Amino acid sequence: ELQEKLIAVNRVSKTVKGGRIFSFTALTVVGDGNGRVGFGYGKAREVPAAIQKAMEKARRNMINVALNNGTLQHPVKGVHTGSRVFMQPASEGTGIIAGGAMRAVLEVAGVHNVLAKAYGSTNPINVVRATIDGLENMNSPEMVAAKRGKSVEEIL
RNA sequence: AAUUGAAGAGUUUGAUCAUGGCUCAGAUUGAACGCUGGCGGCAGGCCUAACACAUGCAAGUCGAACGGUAACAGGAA
Ligand SMILES: [K+]
Ligand SMILES: [K+]
Ligand SMILES: [Mg+2]
Ligand SMILES: [Mg+2]
Repeated sequence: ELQEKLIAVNRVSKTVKGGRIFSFTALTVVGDGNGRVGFGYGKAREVPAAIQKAMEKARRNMINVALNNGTLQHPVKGVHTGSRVFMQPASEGTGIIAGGAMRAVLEVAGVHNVLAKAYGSTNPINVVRATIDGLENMNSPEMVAAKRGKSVEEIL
């Protein structure tokens, strides 16, 4: 049901009296390929435990995306920290034209055709947050019609 | 029918986020070099010395403008 993807594993370190203590971090995303997506970030002493913590957090933090037949509704911009991303709907057969971190998010969410570009910092943790922030704020003609007090047909 | 279009990665720190340069993956060429080399089609071939040039060839034609006859070819001797 849920597609899981491991985006990045990093080794971090803190210093103590006896020397350095290493640990690992894991960044993952989960999604149902139909408009739901979440990301999790886990820390542990061993890689497998870090990944399992991340998968566990991701499943509890999914948001909803209003997709339009495997693509976006309109161009969107997302921002988080140094990361600025841009995404655009594309025609069928285009595929996912996106960088590695944006690709994992877009794919587990069910986006099949999209043109994307990451500006600024490409740190994966912040690119994922910016991507999901762009998808979560995307509007559909339904909600645009509702808030404006108009029918969908007068919108399109 | 004739705008179907947009990917990142490495490297500063014990580790982090940012900033910021450097480096890489692409496409291209009147190319050159190294190794190698079967055939065909279409194109392309002094980018440097507007340096100096042997030899041959690259502009003639008209006798229906004209006086003519060097030919050679006939007509006449
Ligand atoms: K270095
Ligand atoms: K850089
Ligand atoms: Mg930058
Ligand atoms: Mg020349």
